Amino acid sequence: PRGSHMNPKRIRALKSGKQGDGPVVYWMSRDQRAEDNWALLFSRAIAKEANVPVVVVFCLTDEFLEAGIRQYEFMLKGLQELEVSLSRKKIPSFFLRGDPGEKISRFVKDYNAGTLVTDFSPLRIKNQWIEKVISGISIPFFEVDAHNVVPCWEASQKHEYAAHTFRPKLYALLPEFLEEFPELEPNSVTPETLSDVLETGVKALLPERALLKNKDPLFEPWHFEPGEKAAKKVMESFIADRLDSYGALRNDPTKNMLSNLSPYLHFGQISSQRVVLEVEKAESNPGSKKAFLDEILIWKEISDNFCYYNPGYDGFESFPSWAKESLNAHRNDVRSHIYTLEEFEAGKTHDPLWNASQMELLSTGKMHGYTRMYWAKKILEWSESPEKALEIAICLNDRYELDGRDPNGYAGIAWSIGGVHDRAWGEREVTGKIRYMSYEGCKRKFDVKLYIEKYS
DNA sequence: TCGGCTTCGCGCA
DNA sequence: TGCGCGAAGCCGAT
Ligand SMILES: Cc1cc2nc3c(=O)[nH]c(=O)nc-3n(C[C@H](O)[C@H](O)[C@H](O)COP(=O)(O)OP(=O)(O)OC[C@H]3O[C@@H](n4cnc5c(N)ncnc54)[C@H](O)[C@@H]3O)c2cc1C
Repeated sequence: PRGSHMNPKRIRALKSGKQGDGPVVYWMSRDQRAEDNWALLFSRAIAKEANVPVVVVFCLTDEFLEAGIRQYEFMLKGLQELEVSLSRKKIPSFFLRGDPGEKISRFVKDYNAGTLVTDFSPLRIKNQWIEKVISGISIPFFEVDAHNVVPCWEASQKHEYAAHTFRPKLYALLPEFLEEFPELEPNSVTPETLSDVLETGVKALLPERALLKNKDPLFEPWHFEPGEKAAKKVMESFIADRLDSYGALRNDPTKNMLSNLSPYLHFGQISSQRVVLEVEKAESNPGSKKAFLDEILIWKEISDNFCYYNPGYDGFESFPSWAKESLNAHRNDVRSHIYTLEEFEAGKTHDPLWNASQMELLSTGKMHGYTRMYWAKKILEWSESPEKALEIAICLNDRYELDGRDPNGYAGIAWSIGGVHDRAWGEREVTGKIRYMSYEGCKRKFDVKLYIEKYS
């Protein structure tokens, strides 16, 4: 569909049809940004070829009721900033409320749209909406991967067992799919309040707020400023100050040596391709660049691969055969501790290290990457069943992580509990052959006491 | 039919 | 802290 700096492998057709004489509609769901967005860039190119304007539509669903105010405010503030950014480029943005399968189909007919484009997400609920829209529209429907550097359907045609099998496939396609982004051209032709939906949503989620003993909210909203501009500042400071020591200190939660980009990456407020572009050009420690590029390229995009080819990604069925046989054999082992969902959520376990990891999650909304493995693994050790641990870990991860409800969350929890993208280890009680992590193992790798005291 | 597995624990400089 | 080894099942290059 036209374009010079435009790889057609990034786009794929979801429904054929006659191209109408109306504007091109970019159904924005996962990549909530204006810059470095192929889906918006593909939409603009199609609109330019048909001499029609491009418009952006965003449907706010009832899914926010399953999470907290921390995610709702982070997303909505960025949407307000994005609204002004698209206005400066003469691109109007429409915000609907309701079921996307019903609202997008009504919007496509009332607005007389000619072409429908959306960004890619391997989540189950995104696929259900697409099927409902396909059955309710008669215009062409395209789908652009704006979240991965190499399109998810292109990087592999099957579920990848581990990273060392997916790594050569991804890095071979980098010289083709790693490139600069063209500027978003403004519109030539021109043709609900987000402040009201913020107040309405906040009031709804107020009774479910995480509070301390004295009714004070646990969440500290100053650690991450939401928005496209604020995302770029974080990436700049990571390259300048932290990328040099990332390789040595990534597994030390006492040092803030991570990139902190996951909240922005999840909501799409910054493109992972942009970060990789800048990281590649940066002159820093060769070991740290390789370690960082491995996380944001290999392990990020294999989480999309995991969820795209396994629709039961959030279930015990998705675990490999050896892990399922190992976890089943130990179902009758006596657990040294059994905690309920309520006890885990309030950080009332016997392990001060686990409790502190939970307190980082409750208060900041971003648990450290190393402690997240220890966090989910201990849930498996102190729960009734592998199913209950998966359910509890997914519940606490989506409710409280800013980067939650993400394919990284499900694949990461799958790695911790079911050994997805991992291998077998020493046979143990309860967890079987799943990789084990101990408090004493953390003590020799980082100052565990300093971490505990920072979060009570 | 081997070789090596993100993110392991453990003994030893 | 940094390093080598143990302990485990399997993909994939042949
Ligand atoms: C049990 C568990 C739950 C997690 N929950 C989430 C989640 O809800 N949402 C989320 O985005 N990530 C989650 N992570 C993945 C990973 O821990 C986060 O990407 C990271 O901790 C966020 O901090 P950062 O962006 O500064 O990390 P960095 O070290 O700076 O990583 C750079 C980027 O690489 C990607 N990445 C890094 N580590 C991983 C990983 N292990 N798996 C997949 N991608 C990775 C992310 O996009 C991340 O932003 C989870 C991991 C585990 C083990």
